[PDB]
Amino acid sequence: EFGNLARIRHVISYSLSPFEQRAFPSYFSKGIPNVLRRTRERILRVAPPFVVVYLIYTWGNQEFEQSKRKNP
Amino acid sequence: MTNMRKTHPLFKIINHSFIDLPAPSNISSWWNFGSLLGVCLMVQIITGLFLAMHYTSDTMTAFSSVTHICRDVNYGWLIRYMHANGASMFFICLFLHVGRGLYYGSYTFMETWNIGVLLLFAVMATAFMGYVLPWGQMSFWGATVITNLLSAIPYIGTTLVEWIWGGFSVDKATLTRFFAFHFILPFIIAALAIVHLLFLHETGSNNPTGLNSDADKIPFHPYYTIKDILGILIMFLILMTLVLFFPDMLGDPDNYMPANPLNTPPHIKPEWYFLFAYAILRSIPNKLGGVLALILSILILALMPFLHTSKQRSLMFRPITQILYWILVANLLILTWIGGQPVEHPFIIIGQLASISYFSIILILMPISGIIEDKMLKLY
Amino acid sequence: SKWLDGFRKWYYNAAGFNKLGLMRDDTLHETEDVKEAIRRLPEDLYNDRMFRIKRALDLTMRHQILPKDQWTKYEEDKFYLEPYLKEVIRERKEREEWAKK
Amino acid sequence: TDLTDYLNRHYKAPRMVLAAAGGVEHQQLLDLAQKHLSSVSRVYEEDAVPGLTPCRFTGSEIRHRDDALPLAHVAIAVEGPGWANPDNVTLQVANAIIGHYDCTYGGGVHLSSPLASVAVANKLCQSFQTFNISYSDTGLLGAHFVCDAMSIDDMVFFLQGQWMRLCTSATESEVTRGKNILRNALVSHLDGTTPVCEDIGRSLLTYGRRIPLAEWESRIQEVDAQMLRDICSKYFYDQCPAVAGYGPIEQLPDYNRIRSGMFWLRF
Amino acid sequence: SHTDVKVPDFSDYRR
Ligand SMILES: CCCCCCCCCCCCCCCCCC(=O)OC[C@H](COP(=O)(O)OCCN)OC(=O)CCCCCCCCCCCCCCCCC
Ligand code: HEM
Ligand code: HEM
Repeated sequence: EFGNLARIRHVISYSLSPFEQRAFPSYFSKGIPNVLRRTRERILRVAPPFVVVYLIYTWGNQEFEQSKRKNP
Repeated sequence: MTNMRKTHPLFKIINHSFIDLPAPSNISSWWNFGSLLGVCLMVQIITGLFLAMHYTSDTMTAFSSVTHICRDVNYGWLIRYMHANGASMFFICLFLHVGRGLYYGSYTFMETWNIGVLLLFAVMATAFMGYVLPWGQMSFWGATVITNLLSAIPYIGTTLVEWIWGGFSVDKATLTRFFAFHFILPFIIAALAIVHLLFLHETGSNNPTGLNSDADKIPFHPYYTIKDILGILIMFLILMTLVLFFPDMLGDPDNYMPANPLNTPPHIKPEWYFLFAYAILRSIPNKLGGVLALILSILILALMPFLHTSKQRSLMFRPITQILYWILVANLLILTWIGGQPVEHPFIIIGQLASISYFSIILILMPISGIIEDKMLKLY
Repeated sequence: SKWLDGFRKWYYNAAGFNKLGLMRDDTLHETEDVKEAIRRLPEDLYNDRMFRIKRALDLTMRHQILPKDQWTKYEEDKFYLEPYLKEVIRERKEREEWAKK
Repeated sequence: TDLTDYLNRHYKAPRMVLAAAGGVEHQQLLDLAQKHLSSVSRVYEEDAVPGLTPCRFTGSEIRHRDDALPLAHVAIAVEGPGWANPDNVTLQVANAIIGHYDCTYGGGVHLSSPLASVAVANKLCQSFQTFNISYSDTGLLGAHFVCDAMSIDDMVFFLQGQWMRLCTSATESEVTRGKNILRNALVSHLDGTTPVCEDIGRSLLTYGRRIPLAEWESRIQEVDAQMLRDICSKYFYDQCPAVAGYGPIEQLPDYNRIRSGMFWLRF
Repeated sequence: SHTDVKVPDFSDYRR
């Protein structure tokens, strides 16, 4: 329902045609810092549970391979 | 002169649902998994049609029929492996869809989430019964163990055991009931999916920021149309990469033997997307307790909209609940790994700790974390 | 205390809605009480709020944030929706109290 | 000082036309212009020649959303040829095919223009008007309409269809009607002393000479439907328009829908 | 004033 969704006053939007602009304007040289910024802002909340459960997995397999070992 | 697209009795439905539908501009790729789920369901039914219209599945020689499909039917291996790995990719996309809804505060739609929970029950049932159908060794043992689980309840367990099974081991007609409503129930899945679409079209989509997106909305065509086509091509790449290079990676060798009730299996498990659920049956030492534990896990998934004690919808501005959420996601990964491994030391106590951590995170830890987050924001 | 205030400011900076230029009251989930809190706002606060939401959606669409000079610092994040929301909550509470008896 | 040196370097005799229309004796005004206007200091004081840099048309879209306005104005324009190109004369006939419409027009429903007929038949616009502005080596050719919000998208579609009709379905009848309308426009406008003097000044500033109206008739008569439709295919088909909007313009579409609608898929 | 506005420089995106 375009036309009766919201009420916005005094805003200006500028846009270009896709045929008068580049499809990949400075792709790598402006995309690598943003990807590194997002990774630095999110890896401290995503990664440490995965590191702890990798430690849990390795400890479990180490105990399973250490289960009997011809016990004296 | 009139516009054909807005006055046609059949095309106003398709453009109001597909073309000029206003969608949020800042939608990421995660919502595209939902669209992938739809087309994944479609190709399943297509392969399912190819698994019935040429084929003769038997109550006694089902496995012989399946190997005659793989060897003596042209492209039968291809459609069989697309059916199996499409079930696997369907559960991958369904898990990512559910996690999207769980993370971005999309559970505030009540009836949409409830019929999603119904759809999840239906796809669990179809996947399990489709795994029952080809009549392998460990497929038979899994069907026997879980029908012994469900036979305990009076007048609805025992009566349906004698209804879906002519005899407990084998007689002249056993698997045709499994085949019958594994055949019909994905069409109920498709009907509940179009009800899912109807309710979402009633309420509108949701942005990842969780705010009112009515300031910036764009037509669905041609932005999200080409985004969905790109996602479908990437999904089909991965799907027949799993089909056509590594067909027995997500699968298992233990069901590639004929069924023999005299021969016990050394290691028994369900498929991978059932595995963590199987771990819950290894958690509580009660069969009825395990059944109610499965129902309670999907019921607290349905009950998650009542636990939203925060005044912020999405979790982009909620770091404590984000940390709790990723702890929960890794806890389900640990639960899948535990459900894979057999019942010994200390996998029993890892199963106990993982199950109580899962229930504590979903039940009590997330609303208290939201209360702490709201208290630290000078809100109350 | 002072250390609680420091961890509060650190948590505000780590919440991440100051990177998109959003204020604190813009991020409230639009329930019914919040909807008639917005409906009772004056025109200038409402227009600034709609521009802030649209700018946040525009920045989220390109996966970008504002420069650090343009971020919302702690002192200018005033509480403009707080009296409207609290009186809406109070009148809803007294309506519920009247309907209870 | 800025006004002073702007007036010094911009008010020069070789870039000045003294035009007169009406009951005027040419020799008397030439004598009086030699008496009065022969002090200009036309010499370049700083030797700074102001040259005409060729401007570039960029397909873009500006929209000013403000929902308290009662009606929305939208203008869509593609690049025009310029003053020196005769093809705009043909494009003038194209505007005479599309025409204009207001809510106060007395024609009602039976107007010859199909866009005006579908605007009054479906209650689309307050008004629309087709314009062709020309500048040195450039210009803007397009339309401007004021309407309520809930029609805007639909009306845009109708307008685009009419343009594509000028690419393909141009017949002899509407071309002849546009020729007659353009003839009446270019003779009826040059009535009275003021518009004739305006035409003289703008003709000696743009074309460098006053084109006689018989030459305008000869240029108008040379067009038919084939050359009108190939010039319309040259200037409208698969082009990037410029879109401006002001008012309740939420239903005004993006650049992608307009750009897709400026070419048919059937050919 | 509507004459006070102008389009920003799109030089980093334009060809
Ligand atoms: C410090 C920089 C390091 C890198 C150097 C280079 C610099 C990179 C750029 C850094 C920029 C600054 C940081 C930006 C990220 C945002 C802030 C952040 O993440 O802070 C760390 C966070 C603090 O917590 P926060 O949510 O912010 O709130 C504090 C309130 N007390 O704390 C955390 O996120 C820690 C969470 C730890 C969770 C551990 C969970 C372990 C247990 C999981 C078990 C799961 C399975 C259970 C199984 C049971 C059965 C065995
Ligand atoms: C209504 C359409 C469907 C029909 C007719 C159908 C029919 C069949 C048949 C005949 C089999 C046995 C052949 C084989 O095992 O390769 C089978 C297996 C299977 N089906 Fe379906 N099916 C349908 C839809 C689905 C859906 C939607 C799912 C996903 C939930 C699914 C999951 C499975 C699984 C996991 C197997 C076992 C594959 C294996 O042997 O590893 N089926 N199905
Ligand atoms: C049975 C398989 C399913 C299919 C085919 C399916 C299909 C879809 C589709 C096509 C959409 C719209 C695309 C989008 O915007 O994400 C969608 C959205 C949604 N689905 Fe599903 N869905 C399925 C399962 C579920 C389940 C199990 C849930 C509940 C956890 C769920 C909850 C939602 C929600 C909340 C949205 C709205 C997204 C938002 O605006 O935030 N879906 N689904």
